[PDB]
Amino acid sequence: YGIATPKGSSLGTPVNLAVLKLSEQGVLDKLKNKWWYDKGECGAKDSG
Amino acid sequence: RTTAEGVARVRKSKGKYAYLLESTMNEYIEQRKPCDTMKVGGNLDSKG
Repeated sequence: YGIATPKGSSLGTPVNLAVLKLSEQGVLDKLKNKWWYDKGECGAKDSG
Repeated sequence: RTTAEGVARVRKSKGKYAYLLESTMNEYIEQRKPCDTMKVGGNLDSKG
């Protein structure tokens, strides 16, 4: 899954440095841990 | 020290030492002699 910009736009490079910064900081892993599990109607499903 | 010393501690410590490393190295050591490692768990973070 990728964030997509139109061809030859000015936002192609600063978004591309944003996603890799949010991956090395683990903010993408922090969010995926939170929207699948902490909003999860099933409780502690990994622990079972 | 390096990756080969991490694999050598797994063969020596007889199931008392786990070694966390890349998923592309965790499969090739599994598929190579003396065949003494396996890949447990899922991929924790994602890289490329």
